[PDB]
Amino acid sequence: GGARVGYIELDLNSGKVLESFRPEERFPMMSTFKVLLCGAVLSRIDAGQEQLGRRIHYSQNDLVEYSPVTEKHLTDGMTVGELCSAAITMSDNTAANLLLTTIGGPKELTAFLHNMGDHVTRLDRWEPELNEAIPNDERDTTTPVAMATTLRKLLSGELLTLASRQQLMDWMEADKVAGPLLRSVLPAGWFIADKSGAGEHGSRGIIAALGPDGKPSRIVVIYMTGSQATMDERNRQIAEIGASLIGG
Repeated sequence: GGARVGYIELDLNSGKVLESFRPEERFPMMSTFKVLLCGAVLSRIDAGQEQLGRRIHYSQNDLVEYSPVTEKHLTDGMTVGELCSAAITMSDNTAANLLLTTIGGPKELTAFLHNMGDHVTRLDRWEPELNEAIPNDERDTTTPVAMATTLRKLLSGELLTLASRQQLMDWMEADKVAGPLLRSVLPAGWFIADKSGAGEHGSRGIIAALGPDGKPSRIVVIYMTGSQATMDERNRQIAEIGASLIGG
């Protein structure tokens, strides 16, 4: 439906690319960036520059649209760990902004990425503006291969400590708001750890570590933008691309 689609699948062990389509074209990251964000936070924790338990007190004025978890803790605040859980598992937008604030914002997330060897992925804006997805706008974009390689480094490389690696995987495993995507076509008993995104201009995307027997063995990154299709159809389209990668 006019969609520009890009995807890649990696073997998690070897890092070998198994299949790709437009892997080096830029797509709006949308909420998929929230995994990289918590990656940067976990890296700071590893370095002793941040604590998982540090409580962040925020006010009504910090709340942006779609903050299902953060809107419930204006009185007592939330820990860095809780915010990352909210950002990843619920796609909480205020949580994402609060975490960006802790690391120094989008430029620092981008710097984090640069420093781990990702010179492609860039965050420029905050929630909700980063979801604008203006055609050919390079702000807040990644490529399928850059995202997949970065996800793989975060989840299986020695970039994060064992504890942080597993914490990041655990948050993604607990994703609550990606049901109509890869989860809808996954065989029973399969492990999936994912993060989805939706943006303007018919943009939709998902990043995932997944595999049979309750263990991940594959990285899958799928982005689309420019789609004329309804949300249900966009969901099915990603799901179908995913089912093809998992199957074939």
